[PDB]
Amino acid sequence: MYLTKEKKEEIFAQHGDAKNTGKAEGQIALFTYRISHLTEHLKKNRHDYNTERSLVLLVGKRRALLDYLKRKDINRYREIIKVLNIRK
Amino acid sequence: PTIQQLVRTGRTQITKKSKSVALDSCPQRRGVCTRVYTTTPKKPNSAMRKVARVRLTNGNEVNAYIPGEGHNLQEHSIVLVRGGRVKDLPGVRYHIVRGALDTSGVAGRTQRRSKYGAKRP
Amino acid sequence: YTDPIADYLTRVRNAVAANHKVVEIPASNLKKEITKILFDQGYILSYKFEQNTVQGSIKIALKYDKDTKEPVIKDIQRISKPGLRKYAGAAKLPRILNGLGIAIVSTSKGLMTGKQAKQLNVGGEVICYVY
RNA sequence: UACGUUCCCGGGCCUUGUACACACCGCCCGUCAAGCCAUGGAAGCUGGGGGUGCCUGAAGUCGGUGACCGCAAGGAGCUGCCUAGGGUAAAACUGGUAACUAGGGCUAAGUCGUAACAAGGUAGCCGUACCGGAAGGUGCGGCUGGAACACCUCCUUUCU
RNA sequence: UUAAAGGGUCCGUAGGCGGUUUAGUAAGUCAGUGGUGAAAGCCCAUCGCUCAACGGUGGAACGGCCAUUGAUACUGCUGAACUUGAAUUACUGGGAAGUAACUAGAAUAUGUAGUGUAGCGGUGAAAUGCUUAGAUAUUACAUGGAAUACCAAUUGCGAAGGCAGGUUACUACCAGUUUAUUGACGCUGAUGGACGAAAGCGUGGGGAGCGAACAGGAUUAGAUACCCUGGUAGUCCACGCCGUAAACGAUGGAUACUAGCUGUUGGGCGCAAGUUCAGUGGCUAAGCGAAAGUGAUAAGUAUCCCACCUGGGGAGUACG
RNA sequence: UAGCUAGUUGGUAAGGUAACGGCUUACCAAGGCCACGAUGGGUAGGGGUCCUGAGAGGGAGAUCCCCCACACUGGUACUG
RNA sequence: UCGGGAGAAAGGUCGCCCUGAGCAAUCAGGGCCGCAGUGAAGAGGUCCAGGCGACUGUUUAUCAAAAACACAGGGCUCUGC
Repeated sequence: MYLTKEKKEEIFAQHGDAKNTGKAEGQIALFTYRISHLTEHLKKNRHDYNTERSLVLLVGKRRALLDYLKRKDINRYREIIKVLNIRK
Repeated sequence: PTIQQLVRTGRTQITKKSKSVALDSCPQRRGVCTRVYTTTPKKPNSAMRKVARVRLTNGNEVNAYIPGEGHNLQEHSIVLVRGGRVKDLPGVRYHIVRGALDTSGVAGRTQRRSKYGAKRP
Repeated sequence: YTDPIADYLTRVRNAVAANHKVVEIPASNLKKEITKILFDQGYILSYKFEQNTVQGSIKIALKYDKDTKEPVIKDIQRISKPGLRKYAGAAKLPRILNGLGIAIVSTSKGLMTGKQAKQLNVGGEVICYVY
């Protein structure tokens, strides 16, 4: 998960309002990006439990945000999971 | 502790295991004796206590203690066990009523006559 | 937090134990009502509702005697808790300190005392009690 | 003859540790040997209810037939479903008992050793592995819930 | 905490709890009314048996339930708003924080070559052991394995276990602050998942030193031990298996309050003094505690959630 | 004691019972319950009440009254 | 040894005619016949416990088919072309 300032600005502008670095949608997108870019490192470093636990923590944070969205607005949750390919 | 923990699983109340169990929760039980002998206390007492192996009517083999002095208690006699253990003989947890069907009372007893089954002189 | 009312009582109790003069508790409608009731009953000297905060502050002045201080607030505790809420009609109100202490009871009319609500024959929820 | 108190014995004071207090001539551990008590395992033996799968199925209600009684109804006689009872097969639960066998609690405190309690005379304990008549010994890791001792080799600074 | 009792540690499902303001309903909560809550029984009062027991009458009680009418302070639900909680982003930094791959020196062991002769080693003293087949000792070279003196410590990091020669790559985490951003998105968490010292197990390598078991020597009345000489598994590596510790701070995780003195680690503001956050030690006041002690990093005063305790032995034993 | 139920779950038409109803039959679908304890095992008639306790609670269900089940052990129907 | 044991064990129907539902098949209702309906022939007896050998397999043509030999697996030792 090599995250640069330009990469973060791009992943936030892809969801809109590149200056809005606190939106739940942008946070879920960033978490998904750095989880997909970390599960691959975990395939060549299968004995890296230190980063396996951090990946689990990121999954937990993303699930907390998804539960917040599910409890607040039922439509945005479906939209974000369909566009980001989450929830199985 | 926590009210939620108490709501989930409350306080467990125990059953308070009884004292005299081999008499079927009856005040007295009839029985037949098979071996009348004498035993020793634990410590520091020194005596020769008279006990009898009694087989109650409900099929229970117990050891009863003969109170007082003077008795017949042959190898086969109808006795009436009442209960009450002693802190000297390990195993004897019952007493025999003096003045019952076949057991004898006491002679020359004048103070505690209600016990030991003694008539009024 | 878990109980702003419990925190409001705990700050006062700790300041009384530490022999302070003023407290700067956060503000809310229920805390303001409790402070008004306590000032009307005569357990605190004065109270000020300080603005200029997103929530607001309550500055309360604690009362002690002019000799042998002996703080008048000896025991201020809660009866209803967020883990167990205790309500009661106008027949089961407590007997705090054998009629010498106060018991705040949130009633359908407003926030009253255990003795000021029994006359109105209204019930409600017992919030706290002060000796 | 006595340099001297480092050792042997006895006594005093301060601190320290103790599982001792009739007070170390203390307390206490384990195996083996002899009795009593209750509870497990085990080749087998013997039962008790309830369930399921089949066969047979009394009476009785309800259908079919009814070439025989009757003038019509209807009935006699066969017969079908349901179901108590009986038989059978394999399992499940549970009680009693059994050659032999493992461990536990007491008894008079028998035999062998002294493992722990003082720095208990090899500090103790925990997890684990191996070994030994027995308490136990040793290897690896961890703790102080251990005692006695318990301050230091460099002395002082430039952007390398 | 030391008497029985904090799970080895985190993540997290169901569940439990809910920062401020505001609008609506009135489910919980409160009040009134109607119905019911049989009789008998208990209690109160009053009458008849000469009193009492007993009997008659009345009230209260029957803590409850159904329908309906009100109040809206608190909890629940729906809607809206806010930033203090929480999270993200930007800048300064922080470390023995992980995985993988390279590399250096000291020391031990072995081998070759040179020199050289009678000892070497060990203990409270000895012996077993290696040695005239040239040991111990010394010089030079080579081979191989494990661990990293000084720095170096009540330092630092990690959820815990734990992490120490040097370098690189791939990650993770934390702290402070001028920012910008979302707006309760939070805490705990039974079943469950992951990690988890050492020892142990399976397969394939490696094996310098150490060394369970074992073999000799020694002490002893005996010595299956302490002591001495050797030594297999193991300790190491690459995939796995179990999931146990005095896994200890014998102290669960959050949040908020309540006196100080004195070091130190990483930041900010400072020309210095010094001040303010985030961690890490010592003394002690009040307060707690049976006492020892603890004491702002509480065992102080409160609230939420989880686990555990209920005399000793039998017993973490028997059965499944 | 972690899975249970196969007329079992719902529906469509008949037979029915005093009366609705898988109560029964014919057909279609695979449903229904379960950690807030199904299923299985042990025990037990239930209540007004009695004893005790400051109260909250705890322990029993004789005699009096109300409801349910049974009549040697089981099954079936008639009269009404 | 999770593959088995197992066709475990223990049971029910099978003929002819008619009707209906049916995808040909088959099923559901009735009726008839006989002592008997897979009416003849062909087609596993099963269970319990112990010894030996893991297993399939091979062996004394012409008196021994086995617990003997072999076997996959384990070990020691030799061998640098």
